[PDB]
Amino acid sequence: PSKRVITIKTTIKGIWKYDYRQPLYDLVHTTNLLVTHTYAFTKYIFLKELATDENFAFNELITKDFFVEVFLSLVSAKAGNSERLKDTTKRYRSLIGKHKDAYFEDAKYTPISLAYAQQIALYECAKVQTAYFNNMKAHFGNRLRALINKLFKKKEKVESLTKEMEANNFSIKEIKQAIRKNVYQPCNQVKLAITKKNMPESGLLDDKSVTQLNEFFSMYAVDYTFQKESIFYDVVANPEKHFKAFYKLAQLSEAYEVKPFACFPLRRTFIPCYMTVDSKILNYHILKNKKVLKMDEKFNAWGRVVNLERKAFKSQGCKKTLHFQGTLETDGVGVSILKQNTDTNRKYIEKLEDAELKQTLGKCVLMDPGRRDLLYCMKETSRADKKEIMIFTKNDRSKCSRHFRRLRKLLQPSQIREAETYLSGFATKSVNMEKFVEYIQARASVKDILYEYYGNETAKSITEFYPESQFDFKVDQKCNLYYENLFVAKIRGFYPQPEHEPNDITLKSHMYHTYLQIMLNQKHISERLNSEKRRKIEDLAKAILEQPHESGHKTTISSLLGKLRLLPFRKMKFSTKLFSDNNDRKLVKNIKKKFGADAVLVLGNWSAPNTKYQDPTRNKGLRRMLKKNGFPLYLIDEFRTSSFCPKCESDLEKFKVIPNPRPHNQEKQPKVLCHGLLRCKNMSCLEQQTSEGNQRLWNRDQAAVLNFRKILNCLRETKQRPPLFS
Amino acid sequence: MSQVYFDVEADGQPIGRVVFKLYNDIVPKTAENFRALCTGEKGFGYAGSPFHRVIPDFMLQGGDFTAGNGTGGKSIYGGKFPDENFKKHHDRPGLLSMANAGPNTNGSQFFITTVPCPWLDGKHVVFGEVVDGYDIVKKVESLGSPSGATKARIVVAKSGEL
DNA sequence: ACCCGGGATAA
DNA sequence: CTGGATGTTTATCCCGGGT
RNA sequence: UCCACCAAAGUUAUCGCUUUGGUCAAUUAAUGCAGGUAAGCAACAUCCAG
Ligand SMILES: [Zn+2]
Repeated sequence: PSKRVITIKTTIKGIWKYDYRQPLYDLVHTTNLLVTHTYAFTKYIFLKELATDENFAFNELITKDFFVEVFLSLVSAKAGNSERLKDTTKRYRSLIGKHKDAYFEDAKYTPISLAYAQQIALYECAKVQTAYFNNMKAHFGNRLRALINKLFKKKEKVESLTKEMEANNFSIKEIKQAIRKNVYQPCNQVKLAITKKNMPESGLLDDKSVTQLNEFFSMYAVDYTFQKESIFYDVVANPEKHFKAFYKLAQLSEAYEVKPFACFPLRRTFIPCYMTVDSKILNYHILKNKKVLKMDEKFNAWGRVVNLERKAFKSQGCKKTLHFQGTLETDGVGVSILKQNTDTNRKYIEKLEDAELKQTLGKCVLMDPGRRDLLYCMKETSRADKKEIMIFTKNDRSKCSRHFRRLRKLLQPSQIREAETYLSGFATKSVNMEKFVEYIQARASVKDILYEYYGNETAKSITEFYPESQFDFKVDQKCNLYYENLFVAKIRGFYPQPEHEPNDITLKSHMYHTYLQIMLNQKHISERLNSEKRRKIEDLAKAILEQPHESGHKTTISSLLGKLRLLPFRKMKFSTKLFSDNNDRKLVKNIKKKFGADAVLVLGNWSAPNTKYQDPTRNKGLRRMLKKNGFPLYLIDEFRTSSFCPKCESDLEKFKVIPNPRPHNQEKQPKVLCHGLLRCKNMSCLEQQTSEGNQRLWNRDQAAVLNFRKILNCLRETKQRPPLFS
Repeated sequence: MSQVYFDVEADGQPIGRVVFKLYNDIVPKTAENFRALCTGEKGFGYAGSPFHRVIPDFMLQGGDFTAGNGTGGKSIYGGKFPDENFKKHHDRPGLLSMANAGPNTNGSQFFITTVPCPWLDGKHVVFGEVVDGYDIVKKVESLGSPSGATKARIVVAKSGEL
């Protein structure tokens, strides 16, 4: 039978026993650093070997075994039998030791004692190898083509030829043909020649380009030939023999001032990341057990730390054939429970057939994907006096994500932002030895503080990031009690009040005590305060009751409570996923209710490319989600669909001038032409009112959906696309 | 007009009883919700709800039987119910009215007025008045503070209807 | 003498 | 913030140390 | 370097338009939906690219 894997998300606090929480937190704090050092150390070794001897075997070292040795080199342990080591293992360890001493001083890192780290190394390094393969497979050919274009000087030749023909006043017809004959076609021939490892015709490239090409080819073996006479296909099929060439390609790109790209994957994020927790890892690192854990006791050991009676852990899927195999991932806050059913032993609407298109009558919904508006849905039965229109805006989905980002950028301590700015000045993606070493030193200079700030959720916090700061409570219109940013609770009985602002200011201090009592009783607030601070806060609260007029007590309380101001970044990350899932289900509910349960969706062919000044949009993942929910979805061409008036097929134009919709660009530009509004030029389109003359006004999305309906009706009647929209 | 009686205990010592009379005919939903909470036949009620906000010479407040800090409370109709009308006004001392956090935010909390409150008209729904035990109301009021925090801990031990 | 951590390799 | 590629473990053997 | 949603008027199917009536969980919470409690379902991590 086939195999599939499903994952269920949850939280540590909900399934993890309190007694075993602290061991897990330390384990993540250790694994995260080791993995990060493994990435940096591995790159450091390669740049040391490649920058000193071009005869290095970098191509042969891309294997899980080498990464495991690198990961273990950072762990101090009692060495076992030495004669049982394989020759490959000895060579890898010797190579690692060749630079181990230098790297530690460069990175200012000390070995960490972590017994039973074999499994952790295997999983983390397996991911490392996967990242290395995927990174090159995705961008090897893409970057090679860019380098070839730069070597051919396509931009320079096009500019020179275009300007030369401008002096001769040649038309676009001649210019676009001369450029094609003299630039594009020769470039294609050069690419074809390079694709087979053979040099291009002499004279097409300058001496420097030819020398660089020879240097690039020297990376490969002289007698080696690309499979199927295609370098691009060979790399995908056999990437094992192109890593060194990929590095040389990156070096050439940097030499030509091209934007640096990360050839060697690196973990730059300081927030802890998810790590696998195998049964053995749980047995040794978490449970602190000191003996072998057999498979039969695997479930018993797991049940000692987590509750297996929860629905999340129990069987799932059709026929309850999916079982939890004692494997999961966690980053200290979130948990991913994996389930598998196997043992651990190792169509466009135009091209639809008659049997389908003719049976969709009365159930087609037209969707126009916009930029600011994610979707503009209109039902085919809509009329002017019957508006079956639905708008799904970008604000609805990005409400939570934008809110978290705003909170993070406001609560960032001055020291943290300065450290981030200083660290960001170094180009990590660069392959230069000097620059990479400088980045390592810069990162290591503030690695401790950054980890402490971002690890405030679980790691002990000893440094206070908000000194000389006074905090006070406040209440909004909805009677929500906010402590600077902390949400305490909603005071449902806050409106009843006497005349505002009594002359006795000291009464405000007494109100602070009431707010403190409303705050210290909150579950999420009490759990974040240690016993000693809570006792001191209570003592200060008692003093405030006896001596409200003294502001020193409030200042001390604010200083003690400054810990709570640290944001739980991991929880925000988990909440972002929940909000996205809720919005996706929210969208499904709206589609089913607003239009119908068995509605058929028609979507445009626009791919929504990512562009500057335009944040991402849902174009590709949306189709997968809609098809997963079971909504019949079909694609329709958008060619000139919004360029004509639905009422009379006349051309449309933009006429209103509006202040720059993007507020940050208002300073740069007062007004810009309207985006989503159009009017019909033809004067006969509208039953115009008297004395002024007028024309029908349309929305860009509204016109598009109306034209989509016209195409749908024409296809249903004759199955031929209208000539106007073809 | 249904009558409501409360037993008030301060610092563990009973201090008296207060009797309220509700304008059920004028404010049906609020009176019904108040009656249900006082009876306690639904497994919950004012039993144990303290007076968390008492301002001397101004007002008494209470009815938080879930948190006892002015943030909790619910209603038989759910989390909140819409308002009904303002046929009654805070024109006399001792009037019993609902404490809320805005339109349609009424819950279980209530407040008792000790002086005329013309400014509160059109904001809070008045649905009752004190008919007996006004001396106990003054006694409870004397224990309040300008900030609303009571000098002593006052809790309604029992509630009922008559 | 006789057994316990801890590492290492392997399918 | 969105899109794309690849995973998602458990036995068996040997020794310095301890007793 | 900014922005929750429903609907009415300007209005003609009228804009990152103006005025209105209404909606609410705010959150640094919770694994989510779902059915009125039990039932049934729900792919996660790493890296890279913009
Ligand atoms: Zn027209």
